[PDB]
Amino acid sequence: DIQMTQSPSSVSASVGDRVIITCRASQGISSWLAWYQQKPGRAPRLLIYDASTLESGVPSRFSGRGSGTEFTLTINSLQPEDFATYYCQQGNMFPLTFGGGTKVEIKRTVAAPSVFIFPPSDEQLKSGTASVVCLLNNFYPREAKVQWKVDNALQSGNSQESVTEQDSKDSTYSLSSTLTLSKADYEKHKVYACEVTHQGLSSPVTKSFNRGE
Amino acid sequence: VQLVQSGGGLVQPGGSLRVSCAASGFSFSDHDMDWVRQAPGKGFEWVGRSRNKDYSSTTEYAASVRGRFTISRHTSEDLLYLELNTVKTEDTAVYFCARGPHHSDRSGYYGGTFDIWGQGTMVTVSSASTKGPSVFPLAPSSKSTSGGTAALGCLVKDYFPEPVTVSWNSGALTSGVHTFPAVLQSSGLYSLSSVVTVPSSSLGTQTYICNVNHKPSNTKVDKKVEPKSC
Repeated sequence: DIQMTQSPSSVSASVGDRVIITCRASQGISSWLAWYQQKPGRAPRLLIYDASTLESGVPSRFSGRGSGTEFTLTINSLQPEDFATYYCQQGNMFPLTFGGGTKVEIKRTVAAPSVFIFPPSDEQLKSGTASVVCLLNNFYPREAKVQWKVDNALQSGNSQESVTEQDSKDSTYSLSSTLTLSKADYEKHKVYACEVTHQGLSSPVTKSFNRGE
Repeated sequence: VQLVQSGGGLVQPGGSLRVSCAASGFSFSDHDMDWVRQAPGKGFEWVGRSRNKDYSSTTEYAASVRGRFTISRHTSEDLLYLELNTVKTEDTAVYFCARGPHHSDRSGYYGGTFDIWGQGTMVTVSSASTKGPSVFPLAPSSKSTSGGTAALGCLVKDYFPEPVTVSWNSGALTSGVHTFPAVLQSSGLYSLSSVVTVPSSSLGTQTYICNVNHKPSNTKVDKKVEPKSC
Protein backbone atom coordinates (compact mmCIF):
# COMPACT_ATOMS: atom_id res chain seq x y z
CA ASP A 1 0.00 0.00 0.00
CA ILE A 2 2.98 2.36 0.54
CA GLN A 3 5.62 1.77 -2.12
CA MET A 4 9.32 2.05 -1.40
CA THR A 5 11.85 2.71 -4.05
CA GLN A 6 15.38 2.16 -3.12
CA SER A 7 18.30 2.97 -5.34
CA PRO A 8 20.78 1.69 -6.18
CA SER A 9 20.24 -1.98 -6.43
CA SER A 10 23.99 -2.69 -6.33
CA VAL A 11 27.05 -0.52 -5.43
CA SER A 12 30.82 -1.08 -5.59
CA ALA A 13 33.24 1.24 -3.78
CA SER A 14 36.74 1.21 -2.36
CA VAL A 15 37.78 1.24 1.27
CA GLY A 16 37.38 4.77 2.62
CA ASP A 17 34.86 5.92 0.00
CA ARG A 18 31.48 7.58 0.54
CA VAL A 19 28.38 5.54 -0.36
CA ILE A 20 24.91 7.03 -0.54
CA ILE A 21 21.62 5.33 -0.77
CA THR A 22 18.21 6.94 -1.20
CA CYS A 23 14.76 5.75 -0.46
CA ARG A 24 11.49 7.04 -1.99
CA ALA A 25 8.02 6.68 -0.39
CA SER A 26 4.67 6.85 -2.21
CA GLN A 27 3.09 8.98 0.52
CA GLY A 28 4.63 10.92 3.37
CA ILE A 29 5.72 8.77 6.29
CA SER A 30 7.02 11.72 8.39
CA SER A 31 10.10 10.33 10.22
CA TRP A 32 8.82 6.74 10.47
CA LEU A 33 11.76 5.14 8.70
CA ALA A 34 14.40 2.67 9.83
CA TRP A 35 17.54 1.34 8.16
CA TYR A 36 18.83 -2.22 8.56
CA GLN A 37 22.01 -4.00 7.51
CA GLN A 38 21.84 -7.69 6.57
CA LYS A 39 25.21 -9.37 6.39
CA PRO A 40 24.69 -12.55 4.34
CA GLY A 41 23.63 -15.58 6.34
CA ARG A 42 23.10 -13.55 9.51
CA ALA A 43 20.11 -11.69 10.93
CA PRO A 44 19.32 -8.08 10.15
CA ARG A 45 20.74 -5.38 12.34
CA LEU A 46 19.14 -2.07 13.13
CA LEU A 47 21.27 0.83 11.94
CA ILE A 48 19.07 3.92 12.03
CA TYR A 49 15.60 4.68 13.38
CA ASP A 50 13.38 7.80 13.35
CA ALA A 51 14.95 8.63 9.94
CA SER A 52 18.15 10.15 11.37
CA THR A 53 18.64 8.64 14.85
CA LEU A 54 21.71 6.40 15.11
CA GLU A 55 21.09 3.30 17.24
CA SER A 56 23.54 2.70 20.07
CA GLY A 57 26.48 0.48 19.14
CA VAL A 58 26.62 1.55 15.46
CA PRO A 59 29.75 3.32 14.13
CA SER A 60 29.34 7.08 13.78
CA ARG A 61 30.17 6.84 10.05
CA PHE A 62 26.61 5.72 9.25
CA SER A 63 24.10 8.54 8.97
CA GLY A 64 20.50 8.77 7.82
CA ARG A 65 18.82 12.02 6.83
CA GLY A 66 15.54 13.03 5.25
CA SER A 67 11.86 13.05 5.97
CA GLY A 68 8.45 12.64 4.44
CA THR A 69 8.89 10.90 1.09
CA GLU A 70 12.69 11.20 0.59
CA PHE A 71 15.35 9.54 2.78
CA THR A 72 19.03 8.72 2.59
CA LEU A 73 21.67 6.60 4.30
CA THR A 74 25.27 7.69 3.88
CA ILE A 75 28.30 5.57 4.77
CA ASN A 76 31.28 7.92 4.83
CA SER A 77 34.38 5.73 5.17
CA LEU A 78 33.53 2.34 3.66
CA GLN A 79 35.04 -0.56 5.51
CA PRO A 80 35.41 -4.18 4.33
CA GLU A 81 33.15 -5.22 7.20
CA ASP A 82 30.42 -2.88 5.87
CA PHE A 83 29.54 -5.37 3.09
CA ALA A 84 25.87 -6.37 3.26
CA THR A 85 22.46 -5.61 1.81
CA TYR A 86 20.82 -2.46 3.19
CA TYR A 87 17.08 -1.94 3.61
CA CYS A 88 14.79 0.96 4.44
CA GLN A 89 11.57 0.23 6.33
CA GLN A 90 8.45 2.38 6.53
CA GLY A 91 6.61 2.43 9.84
CA ASN A 92 3.81 4.89 9.09
CA MET A 93 0.95 2.57 8.21
CA PHE A 94 0.18 -1.12 7.91
CA PRO A 95 1.43 -3.12 5.94
CA LEU A 96 4.96 -2.56 7.12
CA THR A 97 6.83 -2.23 3.88
CA PHE A 98 10.49 -2.46 2.95
CA GLY A 99 12.71 -1.25 0.17
CA GLY A 100 14.06 -3.60 -2.45
CA GLY A 101 17.48 -3.43 -0.89
CA THR A 102 20.88 -2.25 -1.97
CA LYS A 103 23.90 -4.53 -2.07
CA VAL A 104 27.24 -2.93 -1.07
CA GLU A 105 30.52 -4.50 -2.23
CA ILE A 106 34.18 -3.50 -2.07
CA LYS A 107 36.58 -2.84 -4.94
CA ARG A 108 40.02 -4.14 -4.07
CA THR A 109 43.42 -4.94 -5.56
CA VAL A 110 43.24 -7.91 -7.93
CA ALA A 111 44.17 -11.12 -6.15
CA ALA A 112 44.99 -14.51 -7.72
CA PRO A 113 43.49 -17.60 -6.09
CA SER A 114 45.17 -20.51 -4.40
CA VAL A 115 44.13 -23.79 -6.01
CA PHE A 116 43.70 -26.93 -3.87
CA ILE A 117 42.43 -30.35 -5.01
CA PHE A 118 40.81 -33.00 -2.78
CA PRO A 119 40.55 -36.66 -3.93
CA PRO A 120 37.68 -38.85 -2.65
CA SER A 121 38.03 -40.19 0.87
CA ASP A 122 37.93 -43.97 1.12
CA GLU A 123 34.82 -43.44 3.27
CA GLN A 124 32.88 -41.99 0.35
CA LEU A 125 34.44 -44.72 -1.83
CA LYS A 126 33.09 -47.67 0.19
CA SER A 127 29.61 -46.21 -0.31
CA GLY A 128 30.10 -46.49 -4.09
CA THR A 129 30.39 -42.80 -5.05
CA ALA A 130 33.40 -40.66 -5.91
CA SER A 131 33.55 -36.88 -5.50
CA VAL A 132 36.64 -34.80 -6.31
CA VAL A 133 36.65 -31.26 -4.98
CA CYS A 134 38.56 -28.27 -6.35
CA LEU A 135 38.96 -25.16 -4.19
CA LEU A 136 39.81 -21.61 -5.30
CA ASN A 137 40.80 -19.47 -2.35
CA ASN A 138 40.86 -15.69 -1.68
CA PHE A 139 40.62 -14.16 -5.16
CA TYR A 140 39.28 -10.87 -6.64
CA PRO A 141 37.39 -10.04 -8.81
CA ARG A 142 34.58 -12.63 -8.61
CA GLU A 143 34.70 -14.00 -12.15
CA ALA A 144 36.71 -17.22 -12.46
CA LYS A 145 36.68 -20.35 -14.55
CA VAL A 146 37.14 -23.98 -13.46
CA GLN A 147 37.50 -26.78 -16.02
CA TRP A 148 37.56 -30.42 -14.95
CA LYS A 149 39.59 -32.82 -17.09
CA VAL A 150 39.57 -36.58 -16.62
CA ASP A 151 42.36 -38.19 -18.64
CA ASN A 152 42.50 -34.87 -20.54
CA ALA A 153 38.84 -35.29 -21.50
CA LEU A 154 37.00 -32.10 -20.57
CA GLN A 155 33.83 -32.61 -18.60
CA SER A 156 30.31 -31.26 -18.47
CA GLY A 157 27.19 -32.52 -16.76
CA ASN A 158 28.91 -34.09 -13.74
CA SER A 159 30.05 -30.94 -11.93
CA GLN A 160 28.64 -28.16 -9.78
CA GLU A 161 30.28 -24.94 -8.54
CA SER A 162 29.58 -22.71 -5.55
CA VAL A 163 30.83 -19.26 -4.57
CA THR A 164 30.89 -17.28 -1.35
CA GLU A 165 30.02 -13.73 -0.46
CA GLN A 166 32.86 -11.27 -0.05
CA ASP A 167 34.96 -11.59 3.06
CA SER A 168 34.49 -9.10 5.86
CA LYS A 169 38.27 -8.92 6.40
CA ASP A 170 40.04 -9.02 3.01
CA SER A 171 37.11 -8.56 0.59
CA THR A 172 38.05 -11.66 -1.44
CA TYR A 173 36.20 -14.63 -2.79
CA SER A 174 36.28 -18.38 -2.59
CA LEU A 175 34.88 -21.09 -4.84
CA SER A 176 34.45 -24.83 -4.58
CA SER A 177 33.68 -27.02 -7.58
CA THR A 178 32.64 -30.62 -7.15
CA LEU A 179 32.92 -33.44 -9.68
CA THR A 180 30.68 -36.41 -8.85
CA LEU A 181 31.39 -39.77 -10.51
CA SER A 182 30.42 -43.32 -9.62
CA LYS A 183 32.91 -45.72 -8.10
CA ALA A 184 32.86 -47.41 -11.50
CA ASP A 185 33.39 -44.41 -13.74
CA TYR A 186 35.94 -43.05 -11.27
CA GLU A 187 37.98 -46.25 -11.07
CA LYS A 188 38.07 -46.50 -14.89
CA HIS A 189 40.27 -43.38 -15.33
CA LYS A 190 43.74 -42.43 -14.08
CA VAL A 191 44.46 -38.67 -14.00
CA TYR A 192 42.03 -36.15 -12.48
CA ALA A 193 42.85 -32.48 -13.04
CA CYS A 194 41.41 -29.03 -12.40
CA GLU A 195 42.27 -26.04 -14.66
CA VAL A 196 41.65 -22.62 -13.10
CA THR A 197 41.49 -19.45 -15.17
CA HIS A 198 41.60 -16.05 -13.45
CA GLN A 199 42.74 -12.59 -14.45
CA GLY A 200 45.36 -12.56 -11.65
CA LEU A 201 47.15 -15.43 -13.40
CA SER A 202 48.97 -14.76 -16.65
CA SER A 203 48.69 -18.52 -17.24
CA PRO A 204 45.90 -20.96 -16.38
CA VAL A 205 46.93 -23.18 -13.47
CA THR A 206 46.25 -26.93 -13.37
CA LYS A 207 46.19 -29.12 -10.24
CA SER A 208 46.13 -32.85 -10.97
CA PHE A 209 46.50 -36.11 -9.15
CA ASN A 210 46.42 -39.79 -9.99
CA ARG A 211 43.75 -42.11 -8.69
CA GLY A 212 44.70 -44.11 -5.63
CA GLU A 213 47.56 -41.83 -4.56
CA VAL B 1 17.51 -8.76 24.62
CA GLN B 2 17.42 -11.72 22.41
CA LEU B 3 15.36 -13.72 20.02
CA VAL B 4 15.82 -17.37 19.25
CA GLN B 5 13.83 -19.05 16.51
CA SER B 6 12.95 -22.67 16.00
CA GLY B 7 10.73 -25.02 14.12
CA GLY B 8 10.42 -24.98 10.38
CA GLY B 9 11.96 -27.29 7.85
CA LEU B 10 10.05 -29.17 5.15
CA VAL B 11 6.28 -29.02 4.61
CA GLN B 12 4.10 -30.62 1.92
CA PRO B 13 2.23 -28.10 -0.26
CA GLY B 14 -1.19 -27.54 1.29
CA GLY B 15 0.15 -28.69 4.67
CA SER B 16 0.68 -26.94 7.97
CA LEU B 17 3.73 -25.91 9.98
CA ARG B 18 4.38 -23.94 13.15
CA VAL B 19 7.40 -21.66 13.50
CA SER B 20 8.34 -20.28 16.90
CA CYS B 21 10.51 -17.64 18.53
CA ALA B 22 11.59 -17.25 22.16
CA ALA B 23 12.42 -13.90 23.69
CA SER B 24 14.57 -13.08 26.63
CA GLY B 25 15.82 -9.99 28.28
CA PHE B 26 12.65 -8.01 28.03
CA SER B 27 9.05 -7.79 29.11
CA PHE B 28 7.56 -9.76 26.28
CA SER B 29 4.02 -8.67 27.14
CA ASP B 30 4.75 -4.95 26.73
CA HIS B 31 6.00 -5.20 23.11
CA ASP B 32 4.51 -5.77 19.68
CA MET B 33 6.21 -8.68 17.86
CA ASP B 34 6.12 -8.98 14.07
CA TRP B 35 6.87 -11.78 11.59
CA VAL B 36 8.80 -10.95 8.40
CA ARG B 37 9.69 -13.29 5.54
CA GLN B 38 12.42 -13.24 2.91
CA ALA B 39 12.01 -15.25 -0.26
CA PRO B 40 15.28 -16.82 -1.52
CA GLY B 41 17.17 -14.09 -3.33
CA LYS B 42 14.49 -11.49 -2.64
CA GLY B 43 13.70 -8.68 -0.23
CA PHE B 44 11.73 -8.66 2.99
CA GLU B 45 7.94 -8.64 3.20
CA TRP B 46 6.02 -8.14 6.37
CA VAL B 47 3.86 -11.09 7.38
CA GLY B 48 2.14 -9.78 10.47
CA ARG B 49 2.09 -8.56 14.03
CA SER B 50 1.13 -9.97 17.43
CA ARG B 51 -0.04 -7.12 19.68
CA ASN B 52 1.13 -6.28 23.22
CA LYS B 53 -1.70 -7.22 25.66
CA ASP B 54 -3.44 -3.82 25.47
CA TYR B 55 -5.48 -4.93 22.45
CA SER B 56 -8.56 -7.13 22.19
CA SER B 57 -7.90 -7.88 18.53
CA THR B 58 -4.30 -8.86 19.07
CA THR B 59 -3.19 -9.50 15.51
CA GLU B 60 -2.63 -7.84 12.12
CA TYR B 61 -1.67 -9.56 8.87
CA ALA B 62 -0.67 -8.66 5.35
CA ALA B 63 -3.39 -9.33 2.77
CA SER B 64 -1.21 -11.82 0.83
CA VAL B 65 -0.95 -14.26 3.75
CA ARG B 66 -4.16 -13.19 5.52
CA GLY B 67 -6.24 -16.26 4.76
CA ARG B 68 -3.59 -18.90 5.42
CA PHE B 69 -1.48 -17.68 8.34
CA THR B 70 -2.27 -17.42 12.06
CA ILE B 71 -0.01 -15.58 14.53
CA SER B 72 -0.29 -16.36 18.25
CA ARG B 73 1.48 -16.24 21.63
CA HIS B 74 2.02 -18.71 24.43
CA THR B 75 -0.18 -18.27 27.49
CA SER B 76 2.78 -17.60 29.78
CA GLU B 77 6.13 -18.89 28.41
CA ASP B 78 7.39 -15.83 26.41
CA LEU B 79 6.97 -17.53 23.02
CA LEU B 80 5.75 -16.24 19.64
CA TYR B 81 4.14 -18.60 17.15
CA LEU B 82 3.46 -18.42 13.43
CA GLU B 83 1.32 -21.28 12.14
CA LEU B 84 1.39 -21.56 8.33
CA ASN B 85 -1.81 -23.39 7.48
CA THR B 86 -2.41 -24.61 3.89
CA VAL B 87 1.02 -23.51 2.72
CA LYS B 88 1.71 -22.66 -0.92
CA THR B 89 4.85 -22.78 -3.02
CA GLU B 90 5.27 -19.01 -2.71
CA ASP B 91 5.57 -19.34 1.12
CA THR B 92 9.02 -20.92 0.97
CA ALA B 93 11.28 -18.39 2.64
CA VAL B 94 13.21 -17.55 5.76
CA TYR B 95 10.86 -16.38 8.48
CA PHE B 96 12.27 -13.87 10.95
CA CYS B 97 10.70 -12.83 14.22
CA ALA B 98 11.30 -9.24 15.16
CA ARG B 99 10.48 -7.01 18.02
CA GLY B 100 8.31 -3.99 17.69
CA PRO B 101 7.43 -0.94 19.65
CA HIS B 102 6.66 -0.89 23.36
CA HIS B 103 3.08 -0.29 24.50
CA SER B 104 4.10 3.27 25.50
CA ASP B 105 5.38 3.95 21.98
CA ARG B 106 2.97 6.36 20.36
CA SER B 107 3.79 5.26 16.78
CA GLY B 108 2.98 1.55 17.37
CA TYR B 109 -0.81 1.66 16.83
CA TYR B 110 -0.47 2.28 13.07
CA GLY B 111 3.00 0.87 12.43
CA GLY B 112 6.49 1.07 13.83
CA THR B 113 10.04 -0.14 13.37
CA PHE B 114 12.03 -3.04 14.81
CA ASP B 115 15.31 -3.28 16.67
CA ILE B 116 16.09 -6.91 17.21
CA TRP B 117 15.57 -9.74 14.87
CA GLY B 118 15.90 -13.48 15.12
CA GLN B 119 18.35 -15.56 13.18
CA GLY B 120 15.62 -16.76 10.83
CA THR B 121 13.98 -20.11 10.15
CA MET B 122 13.89 -21.76 6.75
CA VAL B 123 10.48 -22.97 5.59
CA THR B 124 10.76 -25.16 2.50
CA VAL B 125 7.56 -26.14 0.71
CA SER B 126 8.05 -29.42 -1.16
CA SER B 127 6.73 -32.96 -1.36
CA ALA B 128 10.17 -34.57 -1.14
CA SER B 129 11.27 -36.30 2.06
CA THR B 130 13.84 -35.49 4.71
CA LYS B 131 17.33 -36.92 4.31
CA GLY B 132 20.20 -36.66 6.72
CA PRO B 133 23.58 -35.74 5.28
CA SER B 134 26.79 -37.72 4.87
CA VAL B 135 29.96 -36.09 6.17
CA PHE B 136 33.26 -36.84 4.41
CA PRO B 137 36.71 -35.49 5.36
CA LEU B 138 38.61 -33.58 2.69
CA ALA B 139 41.99 -34.43 4.10
CA PRO B 140 44.98 -32.06 3.93
CA SER B 141 47.83 -33.10 1.66
CA SER B 142 50.64 -31.86 -0.59
CA LYS B 143 47.83 -31.20 -3.11
CA SER B 144 46.08 -29.07 -0.49
CA THR B 145 49.28 -27.54 0.96
CA SER B 146 50.44 -24.23 -0.53
CA GLY B 147 53.13 -22.25 1.14
CA GLY B 148 52.94 -22.29 4.91
CA THR B 149 49.34 -23.47 4.75
CA ALA B 150 47.18 -26.52 4.22
CA ALA B 151 43.51 -26.66 3.47
CA LEU B 152 41.22 -29.25 4.94
CA GLY B 153 37.49 -29.49 5.01
CA CYS B 154 34.23 -31.36 5.19
CA LEU B 155 31.89 -32.44 2.41
CA VAL B 156 28.28 -32.59 3.58
CA LYS B 157 26.38 -34.52 0.91
CA ASP B 158 22.90 -35.70 -0.09
CA TYR B 159 20.73 -33.90 2.43
CA PHE B 160 17.31 -32.25 2.28
CA PRO B 161 15.92 -29.86 3.17
CA GLU B 162 17.90 -26.83 3.80
CA PRO B 163 19.73 -25.64 5.80
CA VAL B 164 22.92 -27.11 7.22
CA THR B 165 25.20 -25.45 9.76
CA VAL B 166 28.94 -26.11 9.86
CA SER B 167 31.36 -24.98 12.56
CA TRP B 168 34.97 -25.82 13.34
CA ASN B 169 36.20 -26.92 16.79
CA SER B 170 32.96 -25.93 18.51
CA GLY B 171 33.15 -22.43 17.05
CA ALA B 172 36.66 -21.64 18.28
CA LEU B 173 38.19 -21.78 14.80
CA THR B 174 36.75 -18.75 13.00
CA SER B 175 39.84 -17.64 11.07
CA GLY B 176 40.13 -18.78 7.50
CA VAL B 177 37.03 -20.98 7.46
CA HIS B 178 34.98 -20.83 4.26
CA THR B 179 31.52 -22.41 4.40
CA PHE B 180 30.23 -22.65 0.94
CA PRO B 181 26.65 -22.28 -0.27
CA ALA B 182 24.83 -25.49 -0.98
CA VAL B 183 24.12 -26.59 -4.53
CA LEU B 184 20.98 -28.50 -5.46
CA GLN B 185 22.14 -31.69 -7.17
CA SER B 186 20.39 -33.55 -9.96
CA SER B 187 18.80 -35.97 -7.47
CA GLY B 188 17.13 -33.08 -5.66
CA LEU B 189 19.53 -33.27 -2.71
CA TYR B 190 21.98 -30.61 -1.60
CA SER B 191 25.72 -30.71 -1.08
CA LEU B 192 27.98 -28.13 0.57
CA SER B 193 31.66 -27.92 1.41
CA SER B 194 33.37 -26.39 4.43
CA VAL B 195 37.06 -25.68 4.13
CA VAL B 196 39.49 -24.06 6.51
CA THR B 197 43.07 -23.16 5.64
CA VAL B 198 45.49 -23.56 8.58
CA PRO B 199 49.28 -23.49 9.15
CA SER B 200 51.06 -26.64 8.00
CA SER B 201 53.13 -26.87 11.19
CA SER B 202 50.03 -27.57 13.34
CA LEU B 203 48.72 -30.52 11.26
CA GLY B 204 50.46 -33.13 13.39
CA THR B 205 49.73 -31.43 16.73
CA GLN B 206 46.37 -29.62 16.35
CA THR B 207 43.11 -31.56 16.20
CA TYR B 208 40.47 -30.53 13.66
CA ILE B 209 36.81 -31.40 14.16
CA CYS B 210 34.17 -29.97 11.85
CA ASN B 211 30.69 -29.88 13.38
CA VAL B 212 27.72 -30.47 11.06
CA ASN B 213 24.11 -29.84 12.10
CA HIS B 214 20.99 -30.70 10.07
CA LYS B 215 18.12 -29.85 12.38
CA PRO B 216 15.36 -30.96 9.92
CA SER B 217 16.56 -34.57 10.14
CA ASN B 218 18.01 -34.17 13.66
CA THR B 219 21.47 -35.18 12.51
CA LYS B 220 24.71 -33.96 14.07
CA VAL B 221 28.13 -35.27 13.12
CA ASP B 222 31.46 -34.10 14.58
CA LYS B 223 34.02 -35.27 12.03
CA LYS B 224 37.77 -35.67 12.58
CA VAL B 225 39.61 -34.52 9.49
CA GLU B 226 43.11 -35.93 9.63
CA PRO B 227 46.23 -35.84 7.46
CA LYS B 228 46.34 -38.95 5.32
CA SER B 229 49.11 -41.35 6.34
CA CYS B 230 50.84 -41.40 2.94
